[PDB]
Amino acid sequence: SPEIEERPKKEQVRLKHELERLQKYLSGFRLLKRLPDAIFVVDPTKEAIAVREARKLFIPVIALADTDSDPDLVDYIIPGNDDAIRSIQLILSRAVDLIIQARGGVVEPSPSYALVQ
Amino acid sequence: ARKALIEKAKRTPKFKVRAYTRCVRCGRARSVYRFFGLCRICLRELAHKGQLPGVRKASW
Amino acid sequence: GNKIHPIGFRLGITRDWESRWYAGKKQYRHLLLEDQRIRGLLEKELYSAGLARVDIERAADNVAVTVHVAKPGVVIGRGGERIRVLREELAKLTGKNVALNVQEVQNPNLSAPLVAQRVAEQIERRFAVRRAIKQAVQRVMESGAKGAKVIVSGRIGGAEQARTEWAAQGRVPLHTLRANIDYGFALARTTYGVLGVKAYIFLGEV
RNA sequence: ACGCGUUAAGCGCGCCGCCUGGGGAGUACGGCCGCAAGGCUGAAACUCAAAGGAAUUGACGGGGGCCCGCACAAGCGGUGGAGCAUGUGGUUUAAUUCGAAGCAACGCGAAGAACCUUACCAGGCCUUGACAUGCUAGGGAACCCGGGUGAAAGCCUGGGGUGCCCCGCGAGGGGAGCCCUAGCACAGGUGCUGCAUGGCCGUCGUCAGCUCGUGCCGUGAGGUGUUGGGUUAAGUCCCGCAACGAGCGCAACCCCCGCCGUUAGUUGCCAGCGGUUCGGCCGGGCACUCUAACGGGACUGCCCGCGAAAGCGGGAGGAAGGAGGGGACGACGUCUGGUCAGCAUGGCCCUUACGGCCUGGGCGACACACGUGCUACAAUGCCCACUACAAAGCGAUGCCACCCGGCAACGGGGAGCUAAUCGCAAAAAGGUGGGCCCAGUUCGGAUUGGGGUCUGCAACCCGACCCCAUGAAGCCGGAAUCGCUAGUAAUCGCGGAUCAGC
Ligand SMILES: [Mg+2]
Ligand SMILES: [Mg+2]
Ligand SMILES: [Mg+2]
Ligand SMILES: [Mg+2]
Ligand SMILES: [Mg+2]
Ligand SMILES: [Mg+2]
Ligand SMILES: [Mg+2]
Ligand SMILES: [Mg+2]
Ligand SMILES: [Mg+2]
Ligand SMILES: [Mg+2]
Ligand SMILES: [Mg+2]
Ligand SMILES: [Mg+2]
Ligand SMILES: [Mg+2]
Ligand SMILES: [Mg+2]
Ligand SMILES: [Mg+2]
Ligand SMILES: [Mg+2]
Ligand SMILES: [Mg+2]
Ligand SMILES: [Mg+2]
Ligand SMILES: [Mg+2]
Repeated sequence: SPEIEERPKKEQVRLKHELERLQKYLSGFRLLKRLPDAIFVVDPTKEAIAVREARKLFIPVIALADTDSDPDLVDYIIPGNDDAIRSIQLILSRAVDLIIQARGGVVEPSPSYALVQ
Repeated sequence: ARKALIEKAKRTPKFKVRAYTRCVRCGRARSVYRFFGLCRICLRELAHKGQLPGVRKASW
Repeated sequence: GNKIHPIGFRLGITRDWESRWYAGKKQYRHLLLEDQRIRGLLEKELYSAGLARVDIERAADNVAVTVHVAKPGVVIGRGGERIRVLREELAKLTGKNVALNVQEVQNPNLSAPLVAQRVAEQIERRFAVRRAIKQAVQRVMESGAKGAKVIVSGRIGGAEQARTEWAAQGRVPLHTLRANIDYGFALARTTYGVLGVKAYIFLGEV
């Protein structure tokens, strides 16, 4: 913008640091602009506040869950392993296969190996 | 008394030293700034409104 | 009992005077007394029109008197029948040649002293003291303001114990000099004593 | 509800004991038991509209933890003592007008009480009224000049006077202005109620707070956010967190002061050079100084250390760091705070008087008590003389240079200045010399006698100033107690507002 040059002194931090946090939490959340139709949760005990809200609103709850958690309040459960980067990976990815594969034209098994080890 | 008196103070009197000021609004004897004919009260009032030209909050 | 007048707080900036005439230290006194009995007469016989500011200028035996109103029609009369009567009434006290512009306040819900008057008017016609406030603010926010706030004093609804109703919306930052906050005050002489109406409208900035 | 929760206060079955508002009362009576102390069983009359339980928000604690502020400590100067000025309490008065009451009343409203002011008293007076708008009615209708009387107000008076509507009349009557008297609607009241009020103010407090929206938690009041960890002057920022945001606040946006630049030359100057009766005064020059407008400059931007971050300690550069220094600026609310006597205003009260006008006195009383102040009590001082330190404001019913008269206040004259130009204006402390020599003093300047000057109609009650005389208490102040953290305190003079003078 033209105002990357102007704005009072104490506002190219005040405003630009506000954008930092908004960037930090609302990176992926910036996309949906009506409630979703489902939620995929990794550890529903860790992520209990989220599940709560879903159910409250009758949004179904998919989850990779394990011995940690109460299954009864997961609608679609994948009994696995909320901890292993392997497990989260195997499942999270193949589920995103189906997601594109319901729309055609799948891609590779994904950039999904951090410095995996 | 403050009617018969707003009147009396305008009458030119025997002897000029019987004469005196009065807030031409708020009809009043004491603290009456002669540069305005205005009682300190009925004055702070105008001064605030903008009805006294060039007069301003002093701050130094 | 705290708090300065928001106009007076701003006169040098974000608000200029209701009288822009120089004088030496021996005219000022009289060019004021006149200046005032002017507004004393104008405001009194001109309530119907609804006057905000009564601006005034001078330049030696001529006077500007740029009266701002919501209803120009009412000061003029169909053609020019009243505006004549007024120019005529003025020079009988003002021994000088009284000029006289007239202005429309394009939106009267953003003129604070009009909003005050409005609410004060309602109160004298025993209206719902608390909803008047509520509505008035709304109206003002509705005509696109940045904030507003209205205050009425006490004996609300002829009650025995004085009280104080207020309501407000958006921002009304009374401490910011660069705000532009039209303020306004109306009386309200009722059967059971005076109430006091204050009104604040935030609009401005840099 | 707190909580319980396989050691139920959960879900069920069996059997026992017990409760049925509080006080009277575990009392009275009776019975049983007991050595006794007493125990068990256990009422009523009368009487209350509650008595209770758990939890909520506060507030409080001679509970806890964290932290601030001239809060105490550390200091320097004060008050309480004396004289005097001033405000107040009390008393006194014909009256000593009213208000203000711990902080947050008491050099407060009063930024100017001799008459004015003035709201108080005593006396002489006016009543449709000193002021606004109208009505009913005979009288005159614009107006001018005296006299009597009185302290003045007012009152009793004798003259000068005929303009304008109208022509309707060629002989002038009709309340057109205007002015009178007699009635009427009304004015007037600083009379009362700040506990009927507006407004404006004070105040906790410039304290770091007070809230809202939606979401979430609780049956609920409410809670969460606003708790927690770090940090700040700050609910300031940071990190976390069923919250996410926001508003009134904080800060910033505004004024003054520190450094520099631009624009500008009746104030600045040998800065440069020239003339100078050697006064920036003269031509000349804005360089400088200043004046006043507009910009720049500071950001934790830069370097070292700590920290997750905010930020913290230190360093450089810079006139100026980490809020550079002083203002302006006062959240939701609190105090039934303050003011009806500035004004405005609901109600109640006075209307030949609770209104008005005047002269005079009073607000200035003085056996006393208190607050705030001044001047002191001396040699780091007092007195006299000489001697540029410079720095905000006022001044044409004014500031008054300069001459002269007077010891002087002041009085005569008299130039300049609507004022960066001329005046008030001497700054004082300081500096240089001289005096005093530790004394109730050459300290101190109360009180008092006398002579004056000025403002003002007028200075007895009641002014300030000058001059002679007179020189009081006072030798640093009991218990108590006040301010101030830096250009501050301490000290020294200077100006203004109000205002004839004070
Ligand atoms: Mg006077
Ligand atoms: Mg348990
Ligand atoms: Mg009972
Ligand atoms: Mg309890
Ligand atoms: Mg409690
Ligand atoms: Mg101490
Ligand atoms: Mg004393
Ligand atoms: Mg009173
Ligand atoms: Mg009150
Ligand atoms: Mg009030
Ligand atoms: Mg009172
Ligand atoms: Mg609920
Ligand atoms: Mg904040
Ligand atoms: Mg804090
Ligand atoms: Mg601020
Ligand atoms: Mg009270
Ligand atoms: Mg008198
Ligand atoms: Mg007095
Ligand atoms: Mg001695």
